Amino acid sequence: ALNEGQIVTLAVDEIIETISAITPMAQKAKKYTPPAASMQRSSNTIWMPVEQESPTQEGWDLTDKATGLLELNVAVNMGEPDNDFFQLRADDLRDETAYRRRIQSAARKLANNVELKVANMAAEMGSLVITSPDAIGTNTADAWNFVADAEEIMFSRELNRDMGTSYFFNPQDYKKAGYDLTKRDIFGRIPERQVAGFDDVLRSPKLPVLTKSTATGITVSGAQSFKPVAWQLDNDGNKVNVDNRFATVTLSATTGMKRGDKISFAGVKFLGQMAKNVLAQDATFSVVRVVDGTHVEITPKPVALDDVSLSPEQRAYANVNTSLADAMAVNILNVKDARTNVFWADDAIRIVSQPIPANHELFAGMKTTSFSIPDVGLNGIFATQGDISTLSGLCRIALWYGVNATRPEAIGVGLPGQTA
Amino acid sequence: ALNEGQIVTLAVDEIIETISAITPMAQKAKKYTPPAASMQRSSNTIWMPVEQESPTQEGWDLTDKATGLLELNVAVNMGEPDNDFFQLRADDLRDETAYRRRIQSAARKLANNVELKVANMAAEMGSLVITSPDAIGTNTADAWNFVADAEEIMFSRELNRDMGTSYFFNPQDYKKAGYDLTKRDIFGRIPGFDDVLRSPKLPVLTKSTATGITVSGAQSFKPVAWQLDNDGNKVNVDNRFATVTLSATTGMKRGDKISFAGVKFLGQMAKNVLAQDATFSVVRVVDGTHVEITPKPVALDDVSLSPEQRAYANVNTSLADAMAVNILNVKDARTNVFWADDAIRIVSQPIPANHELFAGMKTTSFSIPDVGLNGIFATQGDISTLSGLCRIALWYGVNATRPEAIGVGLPGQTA
Amino acid sequence: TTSFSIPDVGLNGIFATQGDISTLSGLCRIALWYGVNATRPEAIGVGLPGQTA
Amino acid sequence: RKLANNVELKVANMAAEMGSLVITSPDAIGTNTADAWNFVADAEEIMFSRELNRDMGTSYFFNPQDYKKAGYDLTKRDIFGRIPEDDVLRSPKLPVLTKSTATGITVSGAQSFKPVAWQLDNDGNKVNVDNRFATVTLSATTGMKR
Amino acid sequence: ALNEGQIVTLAVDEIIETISAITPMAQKAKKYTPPAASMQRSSNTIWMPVEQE
Amino acid sequence: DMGTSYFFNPQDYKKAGYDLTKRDIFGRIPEIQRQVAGFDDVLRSP
Amino acid sequence: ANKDAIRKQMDAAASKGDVETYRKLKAKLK
Amino acid sequence: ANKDAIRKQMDAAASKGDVETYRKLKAKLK
Amino acid sequence: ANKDAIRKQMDAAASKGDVETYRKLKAKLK
Repeated sequence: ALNEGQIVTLAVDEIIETISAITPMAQKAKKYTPPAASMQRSSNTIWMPVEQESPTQEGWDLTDKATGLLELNVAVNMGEPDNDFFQLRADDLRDETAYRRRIQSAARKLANNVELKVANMAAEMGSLVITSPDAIGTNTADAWNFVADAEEIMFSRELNRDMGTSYFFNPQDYKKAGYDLTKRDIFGRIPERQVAGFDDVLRSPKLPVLTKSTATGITVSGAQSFKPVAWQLDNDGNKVNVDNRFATVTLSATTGMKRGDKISFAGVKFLGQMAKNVLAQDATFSVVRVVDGTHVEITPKPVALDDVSLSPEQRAYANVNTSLADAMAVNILNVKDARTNVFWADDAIRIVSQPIPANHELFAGMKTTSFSIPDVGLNGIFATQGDISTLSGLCRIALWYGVNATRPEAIGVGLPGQTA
Repeated sequence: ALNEGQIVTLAVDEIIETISAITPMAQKAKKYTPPAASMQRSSNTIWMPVEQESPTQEGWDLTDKATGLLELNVAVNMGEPDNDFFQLRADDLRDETAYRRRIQSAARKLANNVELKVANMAAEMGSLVITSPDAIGTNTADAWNFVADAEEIMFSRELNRDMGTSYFFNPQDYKKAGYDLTKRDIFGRIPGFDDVLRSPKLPVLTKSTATGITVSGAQSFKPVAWQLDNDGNKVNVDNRFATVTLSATTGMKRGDKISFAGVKFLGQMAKNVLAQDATFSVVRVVDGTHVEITPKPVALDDVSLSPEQRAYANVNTSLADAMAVNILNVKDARTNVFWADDAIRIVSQPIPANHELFAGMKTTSFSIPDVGLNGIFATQGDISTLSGLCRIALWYGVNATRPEAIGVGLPGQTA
Repeated sequence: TTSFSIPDVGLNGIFATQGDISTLSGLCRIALWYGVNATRPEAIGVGLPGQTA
Repeated sequence: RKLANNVELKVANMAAEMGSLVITSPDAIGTNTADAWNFVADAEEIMFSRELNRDMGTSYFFNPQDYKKAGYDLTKRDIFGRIPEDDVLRSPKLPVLTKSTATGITVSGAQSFKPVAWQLDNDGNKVNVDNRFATVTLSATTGMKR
Repeated sequence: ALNEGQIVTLAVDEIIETISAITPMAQKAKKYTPPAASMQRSSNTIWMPVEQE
Repeated sequence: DMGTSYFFNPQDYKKAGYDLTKRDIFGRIPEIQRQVAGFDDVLRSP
Repeated sequence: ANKDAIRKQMDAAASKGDVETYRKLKAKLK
Repeated sequence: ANKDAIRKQMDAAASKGDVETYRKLKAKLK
Repeated sequence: ANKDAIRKQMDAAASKGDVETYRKLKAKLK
């Protein structure tokens, strides 16, 4: 009974409403819309700026304010679209309700995969790692207070000066921590400000399990020092921004190391971002990739305060008391398999999306309509085509988006049970 | 005696005329405009498509033959604009001629920067190296025909997407070759082909002291469409550049031309072995044993790579365990560059400006049509110096896409 | 499908487009149907320089 | 451009692997009368002596190396040497004919070939016989390729 | 931003002109049109006569 | 990044191998100048 | 009623295939 | 001059879908 | 005569700040 226009409108409406309602994790991420709109299938690397607040100056005459801080950009790439390709059988097109249900199932699949991507990003890119042999529980005698520890480590580092922190719990630890699901939805949101605050604790069942690192005795090789640099020359001789998030270090060996591991050099201590005061907490670094059998990359760039070569504008970007020494130990943190809990600041994860470049009505074989989800910030396409093999139509919903873990130092992952 | 509108008009006109005259090389390279139109984010790493190469695909029935395409890309970074920020005094603004002279002095510097950018890139990452022990001249016996050799190496390689190749001589070699230059313009243009012209800004490629260096191991390079970055997304791979491990990268610089022994070119389109040895240009010395050579050597006789990857082969055979590097630039010589239609691209976007939004400075946007450059012209009043600040900004990125199509002619390489 | 012909070469072909949702793009096909025959191979010559042996 | 590649590659390979008027010389192609080989002159002479050219002229195709060595100006010519508005042209798709390693090859027996107009197929109908190719029995065919 | 007719016309024109431009050998080979032109996909074995002696 | 003006005495101008064909008595061209483009001008003066 | 007229206009909009006005009328419904 | 009018005729022929007229007009333009 | 009129027109265009008309008139003048 449905005609093509009703098919398109109902499907787009269902996708938008379902994806907006399902994902809480993507809502917490700060959506970023590139100024550039591209007609190319291969998305250009978006270099979006990362802003650290300048200290306010008081007085009538500000001619001498100067102090142009270092401008650093982070790179986000958009992968191939995440799509759901399926057949629209005659049963699904019998009336409005069946079509709504099928499109809702497709949107549930896409939204679940978006949440999975965000959760994997946070777990495998989170720098602030907090561990102890205990397990999360209500009693204070022999259990965690994950919210309290995360709040304390955030306040000590002064990363979230004004805005609130988003805490995410896997269902088991969410139940253990004492949070009740009564009068609550699946994710822990209450069925119902934006300027400030809005500190929320939610339960996300998409948090992965962090496999333990089967690596012991790895020592730093050489003396590595890292300085945040805004520009570098590419092979063409032009100037390209430097992703100052990742710093590659040289180790004795990388055997038993993978993407998800966490490390914490023995002699390196964290610093308050706004005060540069040495903190008692050991500095925690998260690996992103293992380049070779000798080199490895880590999420927070260790920039030592006690660097003579460091410029004052570069010294503003400091999170380490002293650089890597000659024979420091990696001191791997995640020693036991455990489901992770992730927390991050206001702008510690960004969702980047731009409309899919496609030309409509040129090829009469398929009908493609572009839709956007403003609440989540995902741009997508909805396409249908008649297939003679199944004597029905083929439908495809493709979402194009890129998750970027900007400011990985503000993403915290807390995994309990690291007994030995 | 100049009002503001006349100031803007004369400045834009003089900039356009001066840039379009003293820039012969930037006009020969293809002009690219990206749809992105970014705003003061160093633009982006604009990923530019490259021509597709596919297998035969013969037969009436082709079920799933359209899925295996590679779709390689190359990247250009626009970077930050080239400026000329100076003061306009009452001396310059008294008369139209003086103001035009000052604006011409600024625009000439900007155009020279463009010209050196293009010339240095063409000379330092041109792959089709042609060297002869004899100097360029007209005599068939003891001299060297650079134009004929370059045209033949382009034709055999089948790298000339047919529009014609541009030949650039340094003025010395241009005079050595039998070119009239009286009926032509200053650079040799008309107001073996007719694209031969001379450019003063052609650099000199210094010697290479590397000797007796060999490949460290058996490396095979294959075209990769994309790779996972540290965020887990999919980022394209610049397939121009290949990192090859050598025994020792001593004496190697950004401009050296190398050609591994036992390795010959292939027709890019026919895939037949040529007589000429495959010449590569090193673009970076990464370590004491690693360099980056600007054409990626893809071997026809490499079973590891798929037919869709074999469609991109440009090399007779892969690098063996201990093959000889065979440095080519053995004597100092001023370079002659030549390239095909699409071998260098100047990408430019209009500079993002909010005109008349902020009162105090007058900003106007000018575009040179002959050279794919976009600019902005800004004038502000400075009470401290009782004069007027003036800024001319050119935003462009010169890209050496398809480095295999850029050639360097090195005469006199006796030993 | 559009059928064209190249008069200078003597090839006959067809140009076809269709839209595919498995690629979200329009498939395009160009065909050339021709057969090269070497009639009178005695009249075809091959020149082989530098046969030093 | 890929389709034109296929057409030209097919024509060039067929001409190289089916051409039988083979002319060879120990020297290399060039303009030096004393020590170089005049490919065009030898080709014209062998086609004229053999009388296989209907008096409309032949077509000579060089590879770019030998075209450069043969001293053709190319300035007043198209990219292929066609004199745009002796027809000697150059093509970049001319294959390299690999050497043959057969040494001790002799005819196996006395064989005589005759032009046959037709033959009977399996169904009993008459079908023409392609009178280009003749099957020769040899002592051995090791090292022999198309 | 190209309509269907424009797509077809531009594609066919480009194919014809570039193939007729970059085919030097194929233009020196004689063009033969089979006398029997029928709508069939099976490839027939065309027998062209050679000069009678 | 502009031209340089070279002035020879007539004898060293002759010895350096400079011709006066299609040039006036001083080596100039009889008719954005060449200097702006970056091309040197060689002349002779007594 | 207002709801019936809104639903009729929603059906008319969905017939033509316009999603923007469909979403706006749905928002007015809520 | 008339080149801009024959270019409009070429564009109209291309939009219609007639390759032969487009090619004839393109030959006329050159 | 004609050159003087073109010069007056391009001077007026430059005074108005219209670069495009000034460039077109400069092309016409020479």
